Amino acid sequence: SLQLPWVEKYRPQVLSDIVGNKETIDRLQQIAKDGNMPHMIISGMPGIGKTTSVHCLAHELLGRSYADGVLELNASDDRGIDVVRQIKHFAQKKLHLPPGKHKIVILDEADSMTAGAQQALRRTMELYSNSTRFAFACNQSNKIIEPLQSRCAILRYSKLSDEDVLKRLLQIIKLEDVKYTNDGLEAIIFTAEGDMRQAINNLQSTVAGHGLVNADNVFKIVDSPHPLIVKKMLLASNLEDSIQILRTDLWKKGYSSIDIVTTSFRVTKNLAQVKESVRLEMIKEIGLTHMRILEGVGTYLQLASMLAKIHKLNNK
Amino acid sequence: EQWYEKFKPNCLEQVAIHKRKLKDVQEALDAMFLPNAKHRILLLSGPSGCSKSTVIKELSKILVPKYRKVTEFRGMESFSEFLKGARYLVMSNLSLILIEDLPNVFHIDTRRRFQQLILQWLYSSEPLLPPLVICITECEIPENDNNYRKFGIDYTFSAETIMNKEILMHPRLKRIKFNPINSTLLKKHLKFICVQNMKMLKEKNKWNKRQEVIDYIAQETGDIRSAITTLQFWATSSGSLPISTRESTISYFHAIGKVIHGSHSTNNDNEMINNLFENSNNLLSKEDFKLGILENYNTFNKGEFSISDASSIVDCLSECDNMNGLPESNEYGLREVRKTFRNISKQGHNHGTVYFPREWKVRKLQNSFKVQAEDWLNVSLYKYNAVHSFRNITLEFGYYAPLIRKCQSYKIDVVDRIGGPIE
Amino acid sequence: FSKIKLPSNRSILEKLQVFDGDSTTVIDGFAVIGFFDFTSFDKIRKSTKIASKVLFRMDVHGVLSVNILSQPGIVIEVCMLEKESAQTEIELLMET
Amino acid sequence: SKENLPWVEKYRPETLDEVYGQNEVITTVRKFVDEGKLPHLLFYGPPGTGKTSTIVALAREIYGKNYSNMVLELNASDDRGIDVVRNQIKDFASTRQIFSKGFKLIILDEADAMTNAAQNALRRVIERYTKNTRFCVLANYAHKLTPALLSRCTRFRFQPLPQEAIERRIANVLVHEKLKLSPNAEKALIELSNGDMRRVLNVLQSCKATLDNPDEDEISDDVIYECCGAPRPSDLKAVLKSILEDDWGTAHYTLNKVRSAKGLALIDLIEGIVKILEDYELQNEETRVHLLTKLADIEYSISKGGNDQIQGSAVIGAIKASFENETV
Amino acid sequence: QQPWVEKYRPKNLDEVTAQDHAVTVLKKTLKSANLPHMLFYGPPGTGKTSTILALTKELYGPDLMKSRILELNASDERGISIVREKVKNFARLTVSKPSKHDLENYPCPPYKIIILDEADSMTADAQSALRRTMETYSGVTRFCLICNYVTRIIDPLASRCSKFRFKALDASNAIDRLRFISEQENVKCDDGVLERILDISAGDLRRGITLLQSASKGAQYLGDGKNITSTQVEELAGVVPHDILIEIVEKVKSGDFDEIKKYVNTFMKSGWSAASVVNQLHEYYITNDNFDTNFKNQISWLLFTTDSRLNNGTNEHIQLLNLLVKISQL
Amino acid sequence: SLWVDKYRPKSLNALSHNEELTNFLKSLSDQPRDLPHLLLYGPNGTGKKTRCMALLESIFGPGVYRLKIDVRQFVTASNRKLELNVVSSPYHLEITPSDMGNNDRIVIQELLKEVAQMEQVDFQDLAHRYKCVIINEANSLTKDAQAALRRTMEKYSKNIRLIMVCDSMSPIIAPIKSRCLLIRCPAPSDSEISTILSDVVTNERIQLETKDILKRIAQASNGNLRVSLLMLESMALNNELALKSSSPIIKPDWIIVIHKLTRKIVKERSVNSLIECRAVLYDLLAHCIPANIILKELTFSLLDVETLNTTNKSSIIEYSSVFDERLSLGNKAIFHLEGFIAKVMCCLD
DNA sequence: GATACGAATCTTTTTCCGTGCCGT
DNA sequence: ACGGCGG
DNA sequence: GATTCGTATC
Ligand SMILES: Nc1ncnc2c1ncn2[C@@H]1O[C@H](COP(=O)(O)OP(=O)(O)OP(O)(O)=S)[C@@H](O)[C@H]1O
Ligand SMILES: Nc1ncnc2c1ncn2[C@@H]1O[C@H](COP(=O)(O)OP(=O)(O)OP(O)(O)=S)[C@@H](O)[C@H]1O
Ligand SMILES: Nc1ncnc2c1ncn2[C@@H]1O[C@H](COP(=O)(O)OP(=O)(O)OP(O)(O)=S)[C@@H](O)[C@H]1O
Ligand SMILES: Nc1ncnc2c1ncn2[C@@H]1O[C@H](COP(=O)(O)OP(=O)(O)OP(O)(O)=S)[C@@H](O)[C@H]1O
Ligand SMILES: Nc1ncnc2c1ncn2[C@@H]1O[C@H](COP(=O)(O)OP(=O)(O)O)[C@@H](O)[C@H]1O
Ligand SMILES: [Mg+2]
Ligand SMILES: [Mg+2]
Ligand SMILES: [Mg+2]
Ligand SMILES: [Mg+2]
Repeated sequence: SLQLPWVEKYRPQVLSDIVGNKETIDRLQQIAKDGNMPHMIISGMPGIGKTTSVHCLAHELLGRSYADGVLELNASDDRGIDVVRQIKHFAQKKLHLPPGKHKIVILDEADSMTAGAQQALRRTMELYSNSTRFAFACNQSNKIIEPLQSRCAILRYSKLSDEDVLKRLLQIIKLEDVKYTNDGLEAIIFTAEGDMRQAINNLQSTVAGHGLVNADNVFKIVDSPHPLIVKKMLLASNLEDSIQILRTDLWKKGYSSIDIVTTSFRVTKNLAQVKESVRLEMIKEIGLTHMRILEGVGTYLQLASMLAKIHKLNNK
Repeated sequence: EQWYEKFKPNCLEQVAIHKRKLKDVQEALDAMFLPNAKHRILLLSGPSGCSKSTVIKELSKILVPKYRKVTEFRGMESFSEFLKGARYLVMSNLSLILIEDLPNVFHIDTRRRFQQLILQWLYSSEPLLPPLVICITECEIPENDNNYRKFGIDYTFSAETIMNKEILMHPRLKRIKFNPINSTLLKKHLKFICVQNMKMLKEKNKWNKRQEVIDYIAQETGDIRSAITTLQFWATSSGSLPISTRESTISYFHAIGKVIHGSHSTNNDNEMINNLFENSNNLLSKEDFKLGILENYNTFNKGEFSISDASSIVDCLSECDNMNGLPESNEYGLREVRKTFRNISKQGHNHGTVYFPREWKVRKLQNSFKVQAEDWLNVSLYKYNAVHSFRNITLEFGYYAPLIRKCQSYKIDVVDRIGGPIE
Repeated sequence: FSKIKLPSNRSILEKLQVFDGDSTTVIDGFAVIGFFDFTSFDKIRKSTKIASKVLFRMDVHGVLSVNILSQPGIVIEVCMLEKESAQTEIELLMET
Repeated sequence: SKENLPWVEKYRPETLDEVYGQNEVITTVRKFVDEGKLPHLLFYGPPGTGKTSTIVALAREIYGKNYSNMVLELNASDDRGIDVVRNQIKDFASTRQIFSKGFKLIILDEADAMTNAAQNALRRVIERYTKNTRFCVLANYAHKLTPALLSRCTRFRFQPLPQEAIERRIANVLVHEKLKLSPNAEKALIELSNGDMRRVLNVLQSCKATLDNPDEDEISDDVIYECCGAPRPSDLKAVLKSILEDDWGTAHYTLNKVRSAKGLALIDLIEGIVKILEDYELQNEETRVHLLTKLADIEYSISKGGNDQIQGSAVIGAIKASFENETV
Repeated sequence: QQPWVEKYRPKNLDEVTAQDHAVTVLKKTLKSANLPHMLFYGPPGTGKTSTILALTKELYGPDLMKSRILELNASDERGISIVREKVKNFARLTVSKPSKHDLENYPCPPYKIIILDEADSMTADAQSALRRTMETYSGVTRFCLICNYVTRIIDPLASRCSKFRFKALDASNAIDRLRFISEQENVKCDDGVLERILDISAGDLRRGITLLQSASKGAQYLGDGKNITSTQVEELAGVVPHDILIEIVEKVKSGDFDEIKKYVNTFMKSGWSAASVVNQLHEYYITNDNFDTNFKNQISWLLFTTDSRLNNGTNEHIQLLNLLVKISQL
Repeated sequence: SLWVDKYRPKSLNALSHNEELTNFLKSLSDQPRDLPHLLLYGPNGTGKKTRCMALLESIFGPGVYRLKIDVRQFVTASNRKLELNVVSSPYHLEITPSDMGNNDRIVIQELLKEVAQMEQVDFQDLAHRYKCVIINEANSLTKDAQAALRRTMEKYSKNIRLIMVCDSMSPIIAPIKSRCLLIRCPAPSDSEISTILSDVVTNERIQLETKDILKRIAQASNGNLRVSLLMLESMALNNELALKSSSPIIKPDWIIVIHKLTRKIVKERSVNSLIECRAVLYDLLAHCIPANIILKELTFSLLDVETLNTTNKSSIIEYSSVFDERLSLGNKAIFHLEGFIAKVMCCLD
């Protein structure tokens, strides 16, 4: 009842412990030292270090004034236009910072903010740009209005590679003196799919359940990403194997039919080595199956029929 | 401070604006500073960072001390009190009032108050008024948190939706739309900034490789402020940090043209479609887009393509219309349209011009027809104890009843085809 | 950072006694700090409006027990939980 | 008290011992409980697999008599909008746990019905007060949950219950109700359940009610098929054989007689025939495509109603058509 | 008085014909107190509402029903808000104290029943907001869901509700009830009648009793004291006469498109229903021995497609003409 | 008044175009106390509403034709104030829920439920005991107002009865049809329409020259009595109180527009022709003409062209069925109305 | 003198922001 | 006791 | 994104 989960127990506290985005992290460290941090928008996918890097930047920049300098607002807090009109008193506040240092307003999850709040944030960013700076962190940069993106320097975080995931996993393991093998860590990375948080959670679960991180123990409690099983099912040559996947690896494993249909839609959108006519025909068949599922017929026969139609439009 | 704040223009010649647009704005502004000037408002609309207000500030720093400051608003009736005191800025107080700050227009009540107060400004009987200028930035408003309102100002933040037709059409209101900064001006100015930072860029050893980024930036964004911010970020950097600039939204007709003809940037249909859905799903998820596709797929080759292709396109559109509002429906329809037009496309085609669907006109005419039929029904109910269903009014009486009620008059009642004639 | 200090006189503050988490050993020079959400703290305002004397008690587990007696009248017992949690700021503001 | 409750609620597990079928997840969560650290869990699986039971028994082995002051359970029956997340959950997480049993627990049952705004706001409540609280998310459809929420939650998949677990739990229910079940009846029950405990318990309750003398009277397969109204295996095989070999008139007569013998519906016959067809060794591979497409269309139409006599003839025609390309 | 459907409604569970697999279970519930959550699904007019009303009457009685029964149907709003407040509050209510008369005459189980009739029309969110309401308060409140299409009930809710399928009432299981109604309404009929009524009324006793009521009304009006013949019931139902069907099929055999077009044009003026003529064509074409296997295989799918299109609410002239043209070109 | 209303039969004995149906209606009205819910279905304009009013007169005596209009207002799920015309009679009620659109659910759940809840007992009360409500255009109920009627007219049938007039019973759900008695109203033969027109001209002065022109009216009306009388008055007004054999059979403007569309489709089959067809279809839809009727008339005008072979006509009817099904399960009609035309001229080429 | 470029035109019917009681 | 603090 | 008109410039 005293231990913290490894996700939060090993959250980086300095910019040097943030794997991945080598160039972006180096730039962030340079901003931390030089100062004069511009307005920034940090996008990317979950589990890459968009908030563990903005918090580390604010720490290493403000330092001792990290209590009167970092006004953190997120989706869990109310962020209406009225709040943006807490963000004005904080900007008007005068604090004696070291030369080159500015106050930071970390608006985590800025993609969920209302548009009135953003239209007022523009006013605050325009009138008080010389004293405070804004650090937007989001998952999709398009959700921030263009006038706000105009005043900010956009930094896009890419997916974390297998090497930057392996390096951090090795650090955490050496700190936690757990036992592993190469295949087990490879499986953990494979199931992570570019997610550091999911990799840490899977490693923690494997250590707790069994203790030794090998392929069998990892795969008996962590499942291989089902988008990849959907892709394997949709690229089968003959219908036997496709239906076989649909049954064994998707139906008897407990996945819902609607989940399979949605995953198939995304897989088809991102599928390669398939003609455009074939792709759009498969999209149409998947849409019809989605319609049938949403109307109530959530049966395995509908999915089997969808796979049969996909094979029929593939072979011709 | 920041390059977009330290290298700000000090004169109009440093302003990144086209010559013709500059001339139009200058002549309009000077005409608005005349004792009795036909135009009372100057509504500047355009994308973000198009020197919409930069040019206005420079121009009011010359025009104001010639016939007499910019007095910018600070955003329920607070704007009323502001404008209640924004009319005394008469001669000896002539200070071009700029309303770049828009009182919250996402709220129905104060949006209507904004519109109905600017109308009172337009119809004011005061003999002397200050030059009123409103800057509106056209920016598509992202997809909200399940907002089921899905109103007009919940899709696009544009002048048309903030103001009402009367406001935008008032004879005393002049509208000058603004265009994204052309690459010529962008390179010309991003190089002036570099000959002012050639010192650091030299010691950084990037002064040599400066025109490469000056051109890539000039080709990636029309936003001058975003261009300068990206230049500052690249110059102060050390390594090969990727050059990323802000992302702009395509237009409705731009999206239609991309679906029909394609894009030169990408010769891949799948990638282009996926990117259009990712960045623009606030328009590709509206039925008006499919109606536009149906209305404008005949503008390819001026309508000189096979009938089988047209039949396939319309059949697919009809099929996807019965797929509900599912995401797969649009992804199928647009993909099929693009495939069909890709196979038939060649060189030598003088493509036509696209147009907005006329469905709104049909709906307005339907409403007019309903209004016509209702009068007939109640007249009959009070003068002939006659109840007739609207279906029979639209199929039989709409044509026979007025013909008889007019011919009998030929020798209170309707004498013309209910809802106008069929053409 | 606003402060409302209750007086030390015996008519307003009849008795203040600080213990070492055992309600038996009284010590001086040490302060007990309670971080409470004012949404919950305002729930006793309507009860204090008719209160003659109010008794405040808190233990180390972070539970504040407001006892209100009215004039026989009605007895009101309010139990309030403490937040997770500025402490040094509190100490520095009240030493000042 | 607990003798007038439905068997689905009377036999709800109270400890992690009584949760069968899901072994790996139970072992892992028991080790997590003993080690004293519990991460943010996410339970996923088909309905009636034992997710709510598992989490509740875990929160009873983690708290005890204070399972009512340490656990905040919110489900679809309660409003869980943005205001609810911002106020009730936030105030439950911020407050202290009176030191009782370490961290507090928040169980979000049926989180797939939660709006995206609430799930997005819950992201910074999960990872801020993780030092005091642990969130558990129960859902049947993972596509309705934001990817960020899935990122910060440990995913445990509840598989459909295997045959062995169903057999063990059926034996428990039988002993506790003084009932006898034949092996064939048990086979039929475990097969009709489709990896569902609730269906098993409901069908067993109906079987007990069907028997004249609940004690001394056994539940044969005939009783199960009568109460649940499902076709016998022999009936499906006979209908299929008549369709495959006999002519149109004989096949139609046999189908009608089979359906009228026990009032069998058409959808259950379609499913039973579909399984046998799935097992077949087809050699043309267009037989399979035609079978699946036509029978899915027939099933959808049945789902919307219509002439129940046109649909049976449609089924016979679809089968004969598809099984004419086999000989091609 | 009242229509024979609202006059011969089963008052107890012994009057519910043709459904013993469920009525037996519900009767065994009377002695016990472990009534589960019930999901009644089946074809229209099969007796689900009558069965549940009879069970409620037998369990509680007229006095305790007003306090221990809540019925919600499609005639009242049942949105997410209503589900989350009104149904939840009624489930949370305490079981009212039965009177001495009630305890001495009726079993008075220690729970209440919430009857949600026409549950197929409820949205998925409203049905999802029911799961824990049923589960948490299962010991003080019971739920009954009535629907015609079980697919419109979400899987989580169908899992917690015991499934009782109500069989279609054909001439082999509802003949006794219709005979009883006839002998108790003094309706004279020929041999073969009261079976043709149940054949025309495919799995519906409500319509097989309304048809009998109309036939009796007409027979009493004519006033010759003669029995009711099969022809009269057929005509009243809306069944196409055999001669018109023979003419239709001869025109189809001819093949001419314009002849079929004009016969269908003159046939649609008679007002015949497309579903009835499609069904009669189905019977003729499938049960005949003058057609080959391939012809029947193709026509079964053709009739199926036409019926599916008709069930969607489409023009019957376009669908009937297309079906007949297709049958003419096979 | 119009000759359709001036000569409207106002009693059960005045009906003269179907005698088996009149005998059935008399049998129903002989004992009005156990009258079930009735659903009158048949071709448009055969006299279904006239037969219903005659039956209501026969059950409630004279008094049902004295109609007066009541303005009744509701509000949708949100704050959308709505209005519905309610023409009422001292013994019966008539509403048209289709006139309010997709929100007929609130109308059915409020107005009908309120009338069905009131017992009507007047000091220990067939006549002014139960109530008759006529649902005009029962086909246009959006699959949900029909769900709210299943219990309204089954539980409160003691004090209310329902008699709905619908042309065709395909869009009516099975539960609604199950609870009601189906009454079929066949279209009159050409001889009966000719006889009715002869009676009208005998009571009028149209000064017929031959009684083979009334037969032409009957044949051109396709069994529609209201249309037949409308043409009779039309010609008997445009051609004066005189109807020569050369007099022109007047047809509705939208019909001749559809015929012109058909001729254009047959003649020109090209993308620009398709755009002009779309323009004409938009013009037709601007007159609130239902799209299913447009498709039906276009299909049956295409099938009337003598220059098309059997294969072209079969393809046309198949496309018509497919696109009618699409139109039924759709939101925007223009897509399907355009797809049908495009396929038609892709097949004729 | 070629041409790249640029401007105009191609348009509209669940969650959150605003207006009775005490003092003189 | 009177003034101030739905779209 | 397409066409058409109109510059500006090399
Ligand atoms: N670059 C990184 N190096 C090491 N650990 C990382 C990195 N990025 C994330 N983590 C781990 O992920 C957890 C913190 O997650 P975050 O970085 O805040 O995720 P995120 O990028 O903000 O995604 P969202 O927007 O919150 S869904 C901790 O367990 C960190 O150890
Ligand atoms: N050469 C230049 N010409 C014009 N503006 C310049 C130039 N160099 C820097 N700038 C700055 O770029 C910014 C452009 O701002 P504006 O376009 O006037 O505002 P805007 O059009 O409203 O953009 P939005 O939509 O508000 S983000 C100003 O801060 C200018 O000072
Ligand atoms: N593994 C199991 N062992 C014993 N009984 C079980 C098991 N799983 C389910 N049950 C029974 O099935 C009932 C319903 O299962 P629950 O766990 O309450 O719901 P669930 O499995 O989470 O499915 P959903 O997603 O909530 S509809 C329980 O009350 C038990 O009686
Ligand atoms: N088994 C039965 N025995 C006797 N009468 C029956 C039986 N089933 C149906 N009926 C009669 O059918 C009529 C209506 O039955 P209900 O059960 O109320 O309708 P229903 O089964 O709910 O069909 P719905 O409401 O359209 S789903 C009544 O007149 C009943 O008397
Ligand atoms: N038996 C009849 N005798 C004379 N006219 C009739 C008869 N039946 C119908 N009509 C005429 O038909 C017209 C329209 O009938 P209507 O009630 O609209 O039929 P429907 O209800 O099927 O549309 C009426 O104005 C009426 O004069
Ligand atoms: Mg984050
Ligand atoms: Mg500006
Ligand atoms: Mg559960
Ligand atoms: Mg019912």
